[PDB]
Amino acid sequence: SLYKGVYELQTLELNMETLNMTMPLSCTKNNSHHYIMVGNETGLELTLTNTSIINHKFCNLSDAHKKNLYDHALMSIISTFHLSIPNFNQYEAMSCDFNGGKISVQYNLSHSYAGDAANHCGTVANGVLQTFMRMAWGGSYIALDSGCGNWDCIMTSYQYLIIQNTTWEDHCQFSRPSPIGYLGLLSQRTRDIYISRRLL
Amino acid sequence: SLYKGVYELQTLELNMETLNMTMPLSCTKNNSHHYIMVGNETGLELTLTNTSIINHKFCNLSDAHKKNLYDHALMSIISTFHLSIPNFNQYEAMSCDFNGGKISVQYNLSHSYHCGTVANGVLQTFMRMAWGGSYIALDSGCGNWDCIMTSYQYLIIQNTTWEDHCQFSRPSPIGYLGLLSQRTRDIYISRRLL
Amino acid sequence: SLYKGVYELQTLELNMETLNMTMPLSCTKNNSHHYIMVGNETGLELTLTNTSIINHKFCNLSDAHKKNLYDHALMSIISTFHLSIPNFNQYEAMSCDFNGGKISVQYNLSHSHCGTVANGVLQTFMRMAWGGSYIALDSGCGNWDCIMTSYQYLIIQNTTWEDHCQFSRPSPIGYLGLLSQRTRDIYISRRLL
Amino acid sequence: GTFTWTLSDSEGKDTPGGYCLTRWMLIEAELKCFGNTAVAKCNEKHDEEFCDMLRLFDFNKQAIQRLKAPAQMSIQLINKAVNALINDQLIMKNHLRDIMCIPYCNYSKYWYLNHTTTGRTSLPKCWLVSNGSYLNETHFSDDIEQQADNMITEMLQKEYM
Amino acid sequence: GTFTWTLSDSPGGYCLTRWMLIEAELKCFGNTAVAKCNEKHDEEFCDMLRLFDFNKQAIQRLKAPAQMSIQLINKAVNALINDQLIMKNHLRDIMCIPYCNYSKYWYLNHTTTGRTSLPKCWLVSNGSYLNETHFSDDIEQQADNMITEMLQKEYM
Amino acid sequence: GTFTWTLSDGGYCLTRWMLIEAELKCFGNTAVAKCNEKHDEEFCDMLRLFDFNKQAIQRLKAPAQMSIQLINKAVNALINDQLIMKNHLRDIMCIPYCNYSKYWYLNHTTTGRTSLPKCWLVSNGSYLNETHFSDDIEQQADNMITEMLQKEYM
Ligand SMILES: *[C@@H]1O[C@H](CO)[C@@H](O[C@@H]2O[C@H](CO)[C@@H](O[C@@H]3O[C@H](CO[C@H]4O[C@H](CO)[C@@H](O)[C@H](O)[C@@H]4O)[C@@H](O)[C@H](O[C@H]4O[C@H](CO)[C@@H](O)[C@H](O)[C@@H]4O[C@H]4O[C@H](CO)[C@@H](O)[C@H](O)[C@@H]4O)[C@@H]3O)[C@H](O)[C@H]2NC(C)=O)[C@H](O)[C@H]1NC(C)=O
Ligand SMILES: *[C@@H]1O[C@H](CO)[C@@H](O[C@@H]2O[C@H](CO)[C@@H](O[C@@H]3O[C@H](CO[C@H]4O[C@H](CO)[C@@H](O)[C@H](O)[C@@H]4O)[C@@H](O)[C@H](O[C@H]4O[C@H](CO)[C@@H](O)[C@H](O)[C@@H]4O[C@H]4O[C@H](CO)[C@@H](O)[C@H](O)[C@@H]4O)[C@@H]3O)[C@H](O)[C@H]2NC(C)=O)[C@H](O)[C@H]1NC(C)=O
Ligand SMILES: *[C@@H]1O[C@H](CO)[C@@H](O[C@@H]2O[C@H](CO)[C@@H](O[C@@H]3O[C@H](CO[C@H]4O[C@H](CO)[C@@H](O)[C@H](O)[C@@H]4O)[C@@H](O)[C@H](O[C@H]4O[C@H](CO)[C@@H](O)[C@H](O)[C@@H]4O[C@H]4O[C@H](CO)[C@@H](O)[C@H](O)[C@@H]4O)[C@@H]3O)[C@H](O)[C@H]2NC(C)=O)[C@H](O)[C@H]1NC(C)=O
Ligand SMILES: *[C@@H]1O[C@H](CO)[C@@H](O[C@@H]2O[C@H](CO)[C@@H](O[C@@H]3O[C@H](CO)[C@@H](O)[C@H](O)[C@@H]3O)[C@H](O)[C@H]2NC(C)=O)[C@H](O)[C@H]1NC(C)=O
Ligand SMILES: *[C@@H]1O[C@H](CO)[C@@H](O[C@@H]2O[C@H](CO)[C@@H](O[C@@H]3O[C@H](CO)[C@@H](O)[C@H](O)[C@@H]3O)[C@H](O)[C@H]2NC(C)=O)[C@H](O)[C@H]1NC(C)=O
Ligand SMILES: *[C@@H]1O[C@H](CO)[C@@H](O[C@@H]2O[C@H](CO)[C@@H](O[C@@H]3O[C@H](CO)[C@@H](O)[C@H](O)[C@@H]3O)[C@H](O)[C@H]2NC(C)=O)[C@H](O)[C@H]1NC(C)=O
Ligand SMILES: *[C@@H]1O[C@H](CO)[C@@H](O[C@@H]2O[C@H](CO)[C@@H](O[C@@H]3O[C@H](CO)[C@@H](O)[C@H](O)[C@@H]3O)[C@H](O)[C@H]2NC(C)=O)[C@H](O)[C@H]1NC(C)=O
Ligand SMILES: *[C@@H]1O[C@H](CO[C@@H]2O[C@@H](C)[C@@H](O)[C@@H](O)[C@@H]2O)[C@@H](O[C@@H]2O[C@H](CO)[C@@H](O)[C@H](O)[C@H]2NC(C)=O)[C@H](O)[C@H]1NC(C)=O
Ligand SMILES: *[C@@H]1O[C@H](CO)[C@@H](O[C@@H]2O[C@H](CO)[C@@H](O)[C@H](O)[C@H]2NC(C)=O)[C@H](O)[C@H]1NC(C)=O
Ligand SMILES: *[C@@H]1O[C@H](CO)[C@@H](O[C@@H]2O[C@H](CO)[C@@H](O)[C@H](O)[C@H]2NC(C)=O)[C@H](O)[C@H]1NC(C)=O
Ligand SMILES: *[C@@H]1O[C@H](CO)[C@@H](O[C@@H]2O[C@H](CO)[C@@H](O)[C@H](O)[C@H]2NC(C)=O)[C@H](O)[C@H]1NC(C)=O
Ligand SMILES: *[C@@H]1O[C@H](CO)[C@@H](O[C@@H]2O[C@H](CO)[C@@H](O)[C@H](O)[C@H]2NC(C)=O)[C@H](O)[C@H]1NC(C)=O
Ligand SMILES: *[C@@H]1O[C@H](CO)[C@@H](O[C@@H]2O[C@H](CO)[C@@H](O)[C@H](O)[C@H]2NC(C)=O)[C@H](O)[C@H]1NC(C)=O
Ligand SMILES: *[C@@H]1O[C@H](CO)[C@@H](O[C@@H]2O[C@H](CO)[C@@H](O)[C@H](O)[C@H]2NC(C)=O)[C@H](O)[C@H]1NC(C)=O
Ligand SMILES: *[C@@H]1O[C@H](CO)[C@@H](O)[C@H](O[C@@H]2O[C@@H](C)[C@@H](O)[C@@H](O)[C@@H]2O)[C@H]1NC(C)=O
Ligand SMILES: *[C@@H]1O[C@H](CO)[C@@H](O)[C@H](O)[C@H]1NC(C)=O
Ligand SMILES: *[C@@H]1O[C@H](CO)[C@@H](O)[C@H](O)[C@H]1NC(C)=O
Repeated sequence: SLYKGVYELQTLELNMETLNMTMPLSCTKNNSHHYIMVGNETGLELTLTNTSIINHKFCNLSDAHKKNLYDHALMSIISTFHLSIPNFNQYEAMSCDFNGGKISVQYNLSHSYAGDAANHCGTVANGVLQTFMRMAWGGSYIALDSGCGNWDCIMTSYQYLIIQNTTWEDHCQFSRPSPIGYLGLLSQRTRDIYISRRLL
Repeated sequence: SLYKGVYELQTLELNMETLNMTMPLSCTKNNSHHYIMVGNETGLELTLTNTSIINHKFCNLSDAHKKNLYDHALMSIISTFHLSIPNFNQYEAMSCDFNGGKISVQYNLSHSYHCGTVANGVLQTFMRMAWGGSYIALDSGCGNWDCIMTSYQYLIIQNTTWEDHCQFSRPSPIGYLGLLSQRTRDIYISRRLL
Repeated sequence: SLYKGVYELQTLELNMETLNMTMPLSCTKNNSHHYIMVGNETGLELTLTNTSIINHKFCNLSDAHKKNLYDHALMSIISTFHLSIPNFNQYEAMSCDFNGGKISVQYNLSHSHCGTVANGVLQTFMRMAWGGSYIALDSGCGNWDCIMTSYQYLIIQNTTWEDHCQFSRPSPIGYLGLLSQRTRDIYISRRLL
Repeated sequence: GTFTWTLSDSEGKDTPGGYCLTRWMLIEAELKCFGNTAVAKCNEKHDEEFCDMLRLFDFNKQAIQRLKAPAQMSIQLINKAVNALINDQLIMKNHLRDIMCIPYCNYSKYWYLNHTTTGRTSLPKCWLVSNGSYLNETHFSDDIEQQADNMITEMLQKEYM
Repeated sequence: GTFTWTLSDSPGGYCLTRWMLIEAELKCFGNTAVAKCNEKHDEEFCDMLRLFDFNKQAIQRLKAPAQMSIQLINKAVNALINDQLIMKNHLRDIMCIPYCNYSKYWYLNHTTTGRTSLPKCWLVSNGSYLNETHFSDDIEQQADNMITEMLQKEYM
Repeated sequence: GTFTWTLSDGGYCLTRWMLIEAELKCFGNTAVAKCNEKHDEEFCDMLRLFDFNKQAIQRLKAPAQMSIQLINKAVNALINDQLIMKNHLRDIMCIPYCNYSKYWYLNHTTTGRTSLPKCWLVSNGSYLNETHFSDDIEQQADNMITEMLQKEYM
């Protein structure tokens, strides 16, 4: 590929794994399982599924904070993800279990009255999925009913987004690892939230 | 005129009305009325008055959220407006009514009476949300920042239908887009876990 | 000192004191005491000590806000400092007293050692009183995540104007530097927020 | 941080590096096309009110052509996209000038110089306002003259090559 | 806002080591290309150089923590990258137009001088990379840019 | 976003009250103009804070109660907060850094032309010796010569 007989077109592919020690890296394994890795020890597994693991409406996030048994690196990631969901209002949609320091967060992306006109451009999923799409951006589009051309009415066939702590393993089968998803969300978090109290 | 013998001075006025499809546009009707429009269907009415509409001290937001009903584009505008008020602490000064999905927010400016007070903070945000011609709203109008004040007693924000009310000034996206940046910059700590 | 036979090296030192009317200026007195001055009347004293003052677990911010007896410029500074702590999850660590419009804020640094409260509080301190903040630490540089000091408490109180700068000159940089990162490293504490 | 959106390809006849404002984008006016030597400045400077507006108009134009519309309008897209399009500190500059009684840009009106034999134009500058109305031509004649000399300088440099 | 981080100097330019590339040993870039990263706010390649250079300095100069910490990278993000390039590529993906996913870059290399252009991102579309015949306009623009620069070098 | 404030007053002068143990100092347009394009000059960011303060005092009514609300809004138009972060990072990593105090510049011996001041760096509680950054001083001297020659060639 020698252009004009003078300029060779050459390529470069970056190994972003060398960045694991200072910043989280995310990748896609397949349509339902996506990952965020931290260093060479841990990270989060983000699964789009039809099976719940939490079957209650408690979270007790404030208890987790007092006890301080969780890995701070992972709680930081969860906080960035949650605050990057635009217009979150349906608080019952999220439930969690931090028992023992383990991290487990479940969003219910199920939409009530689905057969009421399109009725699919304001539900939580329309958000949670947008946030997800960014967190695992290198390959997340494969998991959506429509990967692109639709920003506001994004839907998937999966009913729950479950985010759980996972040990480090090489799961980057669909896409390379990249720090970009996480880094992008850091400037979006809290930018578009609703007020729940007169004094925030 | 003609500059350097070769250039004609020419002007543009931008029709910012075509931006309604993507972003809120705000304008001024007169001294008491200002508007924020969304698309070609709805928007908020910003009124400076000497009368109340709400005669209580409640603002159940956690029932507006649970029930949806309200227009999300408009709730986002209300949240942007409120969070940008600097040093808001007098929570009793604001009351609201979101029953049925309607939007109604009332700010009491008499509550806090001179300079550096709550009413002035509320107006400083007002003056930016409806910036394109907002000068009409003040007792002074310039040369003052923490001493911005009006003779009016209440700032009332309500949902309306689309109607062309841009009589004092043209519509522009700038007020809203400007306030999106200093969204949480002046919020006081009230809860240690925050 | 003449460079290239053409230029003289000259110096300039800025007097940041003239900025007092528009923005807070902070400086260092010694290892235990640092200050933030506001206008030409008041400011905050930031002291690293082994003596507690509050001796209880309450922090009545909601009461302070309702009463509104505090100087707003100083409440703004306290809020900027507090929200800048990277991983603050120990509500018990910070106690306060705003009675009468007085400002008294105390942070407990005793549980130190990596990724702890003292680390987050000291990192915020390091920026708020950046001019000379390092002199109060066990390790001046080369350690970001496991920062320690021998002092058990960081106490911030309202004070008066006086020339409290001995180790470093007044500077707006600490405060201004914190404003852009003021809310960037916060844990979620509510499902809806 | 810093805007990243670039303008879409405006017309198939106009220089590709330029940009056209169609009739629907202007008040009481026909199509106005700015050349590439004017428009290119929108990829370099962070202090041009006109360029920030071009990006908002161009963004809107693309968003309504490439994305599926919801039944009800949403502003979620602009709340995220705006940072890539405009300098919010330019808005703040004009805000501060207003409170301090300094003439400022309210973004509704712009002016430019247009060469009478070539059709070459400057990038439009904002027409400033003060005391409830627009400033007179005289009042900013210094800026008009400076732009006229800047245009001459650029043309002479091009002729020199 | 804007980036400020200065990349550690190579005597001029910048070079990536073997562990930084996918099986490509080492690649060094000339100072005239690297220097453009101090002026541009729109180059995905330059932002990656800053994240990697940061990672290296943090590892070599700071005492390792007992456990990995994210505080340092969060503080440094804006100093190192233009976050609006993440937003840009996000917008391009949702609007169905080719965009940079940051893993692959391309550049032109003059065969008699060994000088290269600053790398541009290889874009993707329907889950895969575009063709030299799809972004041929950018390849040709880079060739023209290099030609102008080579001529200026000969002049100076 | 990025800075936008325009210094109000060509060139720019720092009055006696703005300097430690010094009289009025003035820089010309060639050096001042650099503050409108570069994002990494500590001197230029301070130059904007001083100019802002001067205008805010002259043009706005001062409230009886002290307030810092104006700067909380104005700050991002005035300074690069990532320049502050850069010097913070250099400090924690044991790399010489700018604490925005002392600056240096080169001053031409027959014309009085000056460079934009660069920050004098500090490390381990003190200013670095001139020798230690003499390479940057030498580079600036060549940069000044280069600009002067270009003007002569123009
Ligand atoms: C930007 O956009 C581009 C464009 O799409 C995207 O590039 C693609 O990245 C993926 C992920 O790296 C590449 O996928 C690889 O494909 C090879 C070949 O696949 C064929 O053969 C396998 C054999 O099993 C078949 O199943 C498959 O269907 C094909 O026929 C695979 O071999 C790769 O898998 C190995 O590497 C993985 C990651 O390390 C391992 O998890 C996996 O287990 C495999 O490991 C093997 O080697 C190990 C030692 O190295 C050994 O220990 C193991 O036991 C095992 O033997 C992988 O699936 C895809 O080809 C790229 N496509 C293009 C066009 O380039 C970028 O990823 C995207 N960037 C970002 C940041 O999003
Ligand atoms: C930046 O800052 C500038 C300066 O402050 C500001 O400019 C001003 O903008 C407003 C808004 O467009 C301009 O106001 C218009 O003025 C015309 C003319 O008014 C004069 O002439 C009439 C002649 O009969 C007199 O009666 C009048 O007293 C004045 O002397 C008005 O006609 C406009 O009103 C019509 O349009 C409105 C909607 O925009 C309607 O709501 C209104 O009812 C009127 O509609 C009628 O006519 C329509 C046809 O045009 C018809 O379709 C309707 O059915 C109906 O019959 C309006 O008041 C003002 O003049 C500008 N000032 C200057 C100095 O130029 C910018 O707006 C500001 N920009 C931003 C973004 O902030
Ligand atoms: C960026 O980084 C640099 C390098 O670290 C840092 O520079 C240092 O700043 C400090 C603060 O200004 C300088 O400290 C001053 O030093 C003089 C001289 O000290 C010698 O002489 C005294 C004599 O008593 C000895 O005790 C001392 O050990 C030394 O031998 C002192 O005189 C200064 O103290 C007086 O002024 C202070 C206020 O400015 C008062 O608080 C203090 O009590 C003293 O006041 C008395 O004298 C005044 C004379 O005018 C009088 O008016 C008062 O009423 C009273 O009687 C002070 O300690 C230090 O020397 C600088 N170091 C170097 C290498 O230059 C920058 O500050 C830092 N900048 C930023 C923005 O971060
Ligand atoms: C992320 O998930 C893993 C599990 O997939 C967690 O690992 C282990 O969790 C158990 C929960 O009870 C810990 O408790 C007990 O530890 C003793 C240690 O001797 C063991 O004998 C018991 O059988 C039981 O496992 C266990 O310590 C913990 N493993 C390690 C190495 O600590 C992991 O803790 C979760 N992440 C976080 C941050 O908690
Ligand atoms: C809100 O903004 C939209 C544009 O973003 C405004 O609608 C646009 O109006 C123009 C002029 O009426 C339309 O142009 C012409 O439409 C005819 C239709 O038959 C077509 O044949 C012409 O070739 C030309 O396209 C434009 O299409 C239309 N945009 C859309 C999406 O339909 C709208 O009026 C604004 N609303 C308010 C209240 O101002
Ligand atoms: C908006 O805020 C103002 C000020 O907070 C409220 O007005 C205040 O109303 C109280 C009564 O609720 C007045 O005090 C008492 O009034 C009775 C009247 O008969 C008098 O007998 C008592 O001795 C006592 O003065 C108070 O003076 C008055 N303050 C002001 C500045 O007007 C107002 O009601 C609020 N309105 C809304 C809609 O929230
Ligand atoms: C806080 O900072 C202000 C500066 O922002 C300091 O006040 C300034 O003090 C100087 C010297 O006293 C005043 O200069 C005056 O100039 C006129 C020129 O005609 C001359 O006639 C006067 O005799 C005097 O030299 C300057 O105007 C004044 N600035 C302001 C805004 O009032 C103040 O001293 C600092 N306070 C503390 C505690 O450091
Ligand atoms: C809105 O009310 C103000 C203030 O009026 C007083 O306080 C009210 C709450 C109510 O109790 C009134 O009866 C009181 O008179 C009006 O502004 C005042 O107007 C008078 C002349 O009538 C003048 O002497 C005062 O100086 C004005 N005060 C201020 C702060 O400017 C205002 O005009 C009323 N607005 C409207 C639209 O009627
Ligand atoms: C959150 O706290 C609530 C407390 O109301 C827990 O709910 C009950 O707790 C008591 C005492 O621990 C138990 O005996 C009940 O059986 C619990 N009920 C249920 C339905 O769980 C709740 O379990 C806590 N949830 C989490 C995730 O910690
Ligand atoms: C907001 O919600 C609270 C709680 O439902 C309302 O307060 C109650 O109002 C009803 C109807 O008047 C009374 O029967 C109750 O006794 C009130 N107390 C509570 C806490 O239940 C409040 O009225 C609502 N907001 C409004 C419209 O004021
Ligand atoms: C503000 O919004 C409300 C809610 O959309 C509008 O009121 C609704 O009007 C429809 C008309 O068919 C009724 O069916 C609903 O029951 C009404 N709901 C409520 C809560 O009132 C209201 O009209 C809007 N305001 C204005 C000025 O139009
Ligand atoms: C600061 O925190 C330490 C530890 O949380 C507190 O010290 C404890 O005091 C109790 C008695 O009340 C003792 O039984 C513990 O053994 C002490 N622990 C440690 C580590 O010293 C200390 O009192 C707190 N300071 C203040 C002012 O509340
Ligand atoms: C504050 O008090 C603590 C004790 O509660 C001091 O900590 C240690 O005290 C022993 C006394 O034998 C010393 O040998 C240790 O070296 C001290 N540890 C450290 C880290 O200093 C602590 O020094 C006191 N702090 C101050 C500032 O006086
Ligand atoms: C810190 O602020 C408090 C509150 O303003 C100051 O104490 C007040 O002083 C006035 C006299 O100037 C008395 O009339 C008040 O009764 C005092 N109130 C309280 C709560 O004590 C206090 O002096 C300030 N601190 C310093 C060092 O000056
Ligand atoms: C998850 O379970 C629900 C039942 O609660 C199914 O209805 C979902 O499948 C849906 O219908 C099928 C026929 C197909 O169109 C699918 O795309 C729809 O989402 C089921 N989803 C999955 C992934 O199994
Ligand atoms: C315009 O200037 C005059 C000067 O007398 C003043 O009375 C009037 O209120 C000013 N108008 C505006 C809109 O500020
Ligand atoms: C997807 O495929 C279609 C096939 O016609 C093509 O036109 C389009 O450009 C491709 N790109 C994207 C991002 O969808």
